[PDB]
Amino acid sequence: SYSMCTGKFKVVKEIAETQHGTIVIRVQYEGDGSPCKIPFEIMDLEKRHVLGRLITVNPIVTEKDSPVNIEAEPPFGDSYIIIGVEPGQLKLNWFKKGSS
Amino acid sequence: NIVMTQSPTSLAVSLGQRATISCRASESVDSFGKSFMHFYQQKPGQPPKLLIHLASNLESGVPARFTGRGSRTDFTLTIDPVEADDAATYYCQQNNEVPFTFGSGTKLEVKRADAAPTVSIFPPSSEQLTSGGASVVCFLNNFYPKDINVKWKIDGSERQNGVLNSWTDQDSKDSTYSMSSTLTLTKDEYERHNSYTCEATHKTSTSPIVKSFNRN
Amino acid sequence: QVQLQQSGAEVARPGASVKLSCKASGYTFTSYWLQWVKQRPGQGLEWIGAIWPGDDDTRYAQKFQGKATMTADKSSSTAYIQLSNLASEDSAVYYCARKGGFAMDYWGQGTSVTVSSAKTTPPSVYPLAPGNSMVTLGCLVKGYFPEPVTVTWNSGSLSSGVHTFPAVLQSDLYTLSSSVTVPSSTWPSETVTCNVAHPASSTKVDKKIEPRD
Ligand SMILES: [Cl-]
Repeated sequence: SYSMCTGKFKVVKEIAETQHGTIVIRVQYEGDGSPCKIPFEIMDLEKRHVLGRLITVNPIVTEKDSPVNIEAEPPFGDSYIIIGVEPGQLKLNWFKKGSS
Repeated sequence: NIVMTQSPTSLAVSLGQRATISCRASESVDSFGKSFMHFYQQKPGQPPKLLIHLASNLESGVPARFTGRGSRTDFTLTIDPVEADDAATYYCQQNNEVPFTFGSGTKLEVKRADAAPTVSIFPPSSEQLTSGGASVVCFLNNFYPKDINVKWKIDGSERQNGVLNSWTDQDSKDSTYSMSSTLTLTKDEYERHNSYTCEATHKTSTSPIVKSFNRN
Repeated sequence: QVQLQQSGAEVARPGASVKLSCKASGYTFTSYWLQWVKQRPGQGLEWIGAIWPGDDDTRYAQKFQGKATMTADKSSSTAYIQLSNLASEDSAVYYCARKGGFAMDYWGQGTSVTVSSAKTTPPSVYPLAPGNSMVTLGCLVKGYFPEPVTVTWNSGSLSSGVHTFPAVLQSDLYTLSSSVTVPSSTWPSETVTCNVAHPASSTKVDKKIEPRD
């Protein structure tokens, strides 16, 4: 029943595609109020619609200076992988090949 | 950029009543299942003070009389019951995206009982006169509402030029306003006239409050 | 114990630069964004940007990019803002604030910037003595630059019934007045003195209010 992290995140492992077409990322929390839920969302390029899905069940910051693994199923094509609140918010580009 | 539109620009609310102010975002300020908008209170001469974060979460230590509501684009701040120390300007802010933007602000006026000004007139001091200056000062203190007109008379003739006015902010304890009106003249013009009058016309009376002195 | 102490009011010539400071204490300076907010006189709030002192990351509002430069020093727990090629639109109060959580929870007291080619000048302080039950007295603080002045009565012993009016600006000079109300039984048996300070000209004037007669 944790609230969202208010601080910032650093990319420790850049987006990599798995053999299942999913993506994995590792981010490390900078700030306080942890344990806290990592704010995570996938959007279209216009930042108007939330897309895809988190595979990681409730990603929580549980350690000081240690990365947290996040796995997600992005939509096909271009999307933004958005992590953390503003002004530190990470905005990562991703392209998933194929169609449904 | 997101535009935060505050409504109304100003409002007067009676002591103990309920005050509701509105803030509309030009686009959704929601992310991660939450509303990235916050409410602040700014009292004269002070920095803004955070009241509510994420549209509805009351800051620690702030009275439960303040309530935030809303999601996406439509938000409100409620003050219930209104107290004297609530005399302030209220701002909404979004931080869902960069640049972070503020609403134009809503000034809250505390509506107390009408009170006539206590009027006091003061001749130029000897100190000022010896340096060729002549400022005639008039205080119009602790009145309600703020709307007042001051009229200066020199030997019964109205004088509009050389008058500077200054109003205090609404008092945080008694909810009144005070005002100073200064008529600056040359030592020469001051010395060639005798009767100096400060006339206040306030809602409290159809008869003006007239204070005066004779230079002699 | 969270505190943000800002530097004093400043005057700067048009086209010059200023560097303002914001000293933080009472929290881990490197664990929160330190943000800057501008307020023009009688106007609203505008977000300039934020700095993360832990790695010197910055986020600016585009309109301040060529104008403002944010820096931070880990060692002294101090954030700075440099304002360049100063114009009249830059005259404002500049606040620093900590983004403790979802929003700005702790704020500095603000630093006033006056963009002007006007010269520092001390005020003249004039007593305002009447020309029943309660008497109103006052002080006229005329012709000073820049703001502010501090006005007290009997070294702060008379605080109730005091009205210190916002200064009025005319011909590059500020003029202000202050009134005090006391019982008629107390004046002139008990002395009434206004204490006027103008820090920019290192002026401290004590003005005793004497009955005219
Ligand atoms: Cl913020």
